[PDB]
Amino acid sequence: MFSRIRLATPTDVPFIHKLIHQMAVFERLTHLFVATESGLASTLFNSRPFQAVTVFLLEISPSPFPTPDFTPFLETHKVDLPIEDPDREKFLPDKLNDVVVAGFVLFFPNYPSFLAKQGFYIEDIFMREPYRRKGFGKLLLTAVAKQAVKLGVGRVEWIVIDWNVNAINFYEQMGAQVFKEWRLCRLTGDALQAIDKL
Amino acid sequence: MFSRIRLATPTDVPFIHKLIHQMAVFERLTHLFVATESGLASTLFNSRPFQAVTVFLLEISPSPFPTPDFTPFLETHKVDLPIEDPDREKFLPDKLNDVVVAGFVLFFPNYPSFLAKQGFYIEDIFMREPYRRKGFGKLLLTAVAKQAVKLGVGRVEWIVIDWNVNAINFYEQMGAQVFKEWRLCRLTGDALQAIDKL
Ligand SMILES: CC(=O)SCCNC(=O)CCNC(=O)[C@H](O)C(C)(C)COP(=O)(O)OP(=O)(O)OC[C@H]1O[C@@H](n2cnc3c(N)ncnc32)[C@H](O)[C@@H]1OP(=O)(O)O
Ligand SMILES: CC(=O)SCCNC(=O)CCNC(=O)[C@H](O)C(C)(C)COP(=O)(O)OP(=O)(O)OC[C@H]1O[C@@H](n2cnc3c(N)ncnc32)[C@H](O)[C@@H]1OP(=O)(O)O
Ligand SMILES: [Ca+2]
Ligand SMILES: [Ca+2]
Ligand SMILES: [Ca+2]
Repeated sequence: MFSRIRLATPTDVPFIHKLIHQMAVFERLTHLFVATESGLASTLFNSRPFQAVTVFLLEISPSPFPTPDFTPFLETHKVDLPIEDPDREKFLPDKLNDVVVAGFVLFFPNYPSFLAKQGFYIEDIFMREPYRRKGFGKLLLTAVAKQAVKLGVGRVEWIVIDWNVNAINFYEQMGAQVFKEWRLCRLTGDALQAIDKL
Repeated sequence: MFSRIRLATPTDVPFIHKLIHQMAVFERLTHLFVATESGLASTLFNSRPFQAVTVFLLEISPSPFPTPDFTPFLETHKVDLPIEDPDREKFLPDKLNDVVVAGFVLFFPNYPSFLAKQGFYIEDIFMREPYRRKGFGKLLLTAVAKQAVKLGVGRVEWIVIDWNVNAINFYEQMGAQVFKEWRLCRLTGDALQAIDKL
């Protein structure tokens, strides 16, 4: 079984939208979800890949995939027993070919200022449920890491909520340092508007 | 006293460099500090202000300051006592004017994907020690917030380490939500290089 990691283009926004929604449901944050296709198309592609928000999609096929600062990551391995994907038809870029979008990673440049250089921050990493625990999720993280090297990015960072012990353990196994003694701070859209009123 | 918040340009790199170093010393992370003037100049200005890494400087004068997309935030207040700055001469953009760089805030676009829209992430906010607890630090945070509104950015976020009770309390008082149940994750430059091999 074969996989491909590629940059997302505007025609992928339906898939991104659906993946983000699935993530919100999984994380119990559906009430915060206001994203739309028009919204995503309106904001995801205002800069070059890797200059700002950037998305890799991971696609799977039983067949080999046929062939700017980027070439798609190809990889192949075995899976023990057959995948059962109820949402398969919702994740088909081209309805002819047996290529399914199984997950994504959404990231952007951050700036660890002690290094005086850009890093990458991973906002989202998500494998659809039928495709978890088969070695695909590590390919997504590895893709971001390898890309970072290719562009001389110094560091890759993200956060995780401590109820998500499975993701914590995944990250540990991937060789990530995990620092619990940080707190996430936020001025919401409403907090900002209130501050603006001064 | 009079204050001004403005965008940093390349000629400010010495001040930024020194402020970052002061922050590293304060945070007990000097061993991670590898930033140089050439490094900062090489990375801080490869994109338009607000498209990527962006820096505001806060400057203070006993005299009023000189009369697209950004205009400097001016403000005037009173200080209970005269300020004693031992490093004054290291933070003078011009030398003609009695204008001193007292702090900065370094931030960039993030992407809260449930909003399908950019936010701002504040990496660093720092007032030099002579200038703390006099109402200047809030002007820095307010500048980022007001700018976010002006550009229709949805959210402003950052993290804080839980030994830093003073900063935690500052943020709370500024109306920020503070979520302790998150952990910071990191693949270092060495972790990446290791992932790149094999
Ligand atoms: C909240 C935030 O800000 S960040 C986190 C965002 N949310 C998430 O990522 C969780 C969403 N739910 C999911 O299940 C995620 O899609 C995933 C990525 C964790 C799914 O798992 P995958 O990534 O496919 O795991 P993958 O198989 O690549 O794991 C790589 C290897 O690490 C190891 N590993 C995986 N999970 C674990 C675990 N829980 N404990 C220990 N080792 C593990 C295994 O050796 C695995 O190889 P395997 O295929 O033989 O199991
Ligand atoms: C994202 C990051 O970089 S996080 C970690 C680094 N950030 C830091 O803030 C730590 C660096 N060390 C410092 O001392 C910082 O320069 C600062 C920002 C805390 C300096 O303080 P300032 O920001 O100048 O404080 P400022 O005078 O603006 O305070 C504004 C209001 O906030 C509140 N406040 C300020 N400090 C505190 C405090 N220690 N406890 C409670 N409330 C406070 C008060 O209401 C204050 O008004 P008041 O003094 O009349 O009560
Ligand atoms: Ca996320
Ligand atoms: Ca910082
Ligand atoms: Ca924590």
